[PDB]
Amino acid sequence: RFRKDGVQGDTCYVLCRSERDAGVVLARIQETAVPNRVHYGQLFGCSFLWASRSALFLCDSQLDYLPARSPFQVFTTGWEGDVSEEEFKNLAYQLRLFPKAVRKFSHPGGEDVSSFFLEFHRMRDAKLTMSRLQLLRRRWRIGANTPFFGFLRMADLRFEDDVKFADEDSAADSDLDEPIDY
RNA sequence: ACAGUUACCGUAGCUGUAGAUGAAUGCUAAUUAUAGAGUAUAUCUCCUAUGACACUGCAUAACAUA
Repeated sequence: RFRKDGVQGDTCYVLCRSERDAGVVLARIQETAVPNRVHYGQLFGCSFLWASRSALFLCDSQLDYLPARSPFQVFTTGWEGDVSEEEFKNLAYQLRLFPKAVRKFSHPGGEDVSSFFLEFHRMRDAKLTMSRLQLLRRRWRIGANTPFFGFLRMADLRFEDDVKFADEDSAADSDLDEPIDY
């Protein structure tokens, strides 16, 4: 379970499963469910509608912390076919689709699935890419709930011998990179 | 801002004259080719057209490396 700024239990709860088969089965029936809220006076409390959906992932590796700090708009893609090169294989087939990525990276591990990274110049290009992928997913009949793509992010860290944490910084100006257009 | 209303004196009430030109009309002028601001101005009757051909995008997997 996560936590808010005031060390309060955040409503964001995360679960896991031993196997992979049951993963899909969890995010198909937990929609609009009202088990209970609180057990006081031997009776149930207020209602609450359940909503389960895959919208977040976690990764821990020794070759991911450094690469994910240089670019400002970094993408993540996975669920690819048999083992592939970057310059010779990933670039060439990219032309067919509409990725429009400045650079790319790899993700070893020795599994039967690859995951190549993407880079963008402006926030608008990144945003537009998201839509493209989403649309394509439907066409292919892959699955709504099936992880296909995501947005990479750097988790907040708190070091020592510091008067103020980075997350609690009020003078930060890391919002100008996201222009607003309407 | 000033004169007039029996050829005596207080009130009261009238004509001409100022500016603002956000209507209409009469006479006379189309006279080099550097001519302007605002609801772009109101009521009622008959008939015709609109309504599937409206802007943009194939980056809507295109024109695709000796």
